[PDB]
Amino acid sequence: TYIVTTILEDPYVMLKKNA
Amino acid sequence: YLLESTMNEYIEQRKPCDTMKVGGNLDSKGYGIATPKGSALRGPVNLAVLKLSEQGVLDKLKSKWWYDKGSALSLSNVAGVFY
Amino acid sequence: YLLESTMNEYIEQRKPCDTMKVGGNLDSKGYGIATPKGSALRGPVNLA
Amino acid sequence: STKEFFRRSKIAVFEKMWTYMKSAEPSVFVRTTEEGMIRVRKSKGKYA
Repeated sequence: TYIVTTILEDPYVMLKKNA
Repeated sequence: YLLESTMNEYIEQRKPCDTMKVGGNLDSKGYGIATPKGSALRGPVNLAVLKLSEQGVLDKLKSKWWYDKGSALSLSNVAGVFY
Repeated sequence: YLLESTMNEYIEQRKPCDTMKVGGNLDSKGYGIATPKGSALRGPVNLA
Repeated sequence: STKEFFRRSKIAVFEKMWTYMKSAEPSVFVRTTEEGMIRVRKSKGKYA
């Protein structure tokens, strides 16, 4: 398993409510 | 704020939607899946994106994540004659 | 008149400036330098 | 069946209607048809 690097940006990547 | 049209449209639809996109687009471009130069994932990722695009998956994801977000005169405007 | 944005812009910038572009662009494309299929000038023209 | 039809719908209009109904306050839903009938009759044309 390798790392898919990403960024926090709506609506692309969000932390779920109660992450 | 000068930002990408995609984020702009998304925000302009979100509550309290007190923002608005003004004018057209200053240019045209696109987002691509990146890989380190010389990667072994370069070809499979390209073909995966082509498959996702030709199968309507990207349009559906876009539509799901963007579109689905969605009297009497008072004393204030006649106070002059009262003054 | 439905025409290309570049020509529309150039015209709207010149007298008799009584014409104007309305709205955004219906699509996105570009001009290219063409050559006959199988021409050997294709590569050099692209690099140029 | 009507609530379940709206919940598992995939049509844009019906999905929009479901998203509104699920997050509407006070609860738009009712417990019986008579309840909805009286709600429309006593909402003075503000309940569909």
